Amino acid sequence: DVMTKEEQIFLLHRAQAQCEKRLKEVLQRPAGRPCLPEWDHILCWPLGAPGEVVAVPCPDYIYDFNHKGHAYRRCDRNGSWELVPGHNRTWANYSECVKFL
Amino acid sequence: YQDLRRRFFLHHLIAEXHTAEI
Ligand SMILES: [Zn+2]
Repeated sequence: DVMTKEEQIFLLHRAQAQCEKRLKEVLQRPAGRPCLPEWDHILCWPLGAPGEVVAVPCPDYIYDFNHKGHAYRRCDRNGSWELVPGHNRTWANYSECVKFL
Repeated sequence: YQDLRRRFFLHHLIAEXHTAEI
């Protein structure tokens, strides 16, 4: 019954392909400059309104995550995802997802 | 060990991912 690493990787690949299709779709809508769907190797972040803190349920296809939790990004007021200054990284808080690992 | 293999892969994704405590 155990989920193998190989299945977990397949599920990530499936979520990544869905994210790509999602980005292409929302790019055909009327829009200003919302923060756009992005794949980070764990999650597909959804559209974000300028300024807002974006909460996503810890993904159900990650077998070991806390599914009652959320992960967080922030969309800046220019429509760019918030960064970690001085590091080559987008700001994201996955603490709730990993609290029991 | 299949549980460990899977979890240790997740460790790398989180380390490379969770950045709010940097
Ligand atoms: Zn390793």
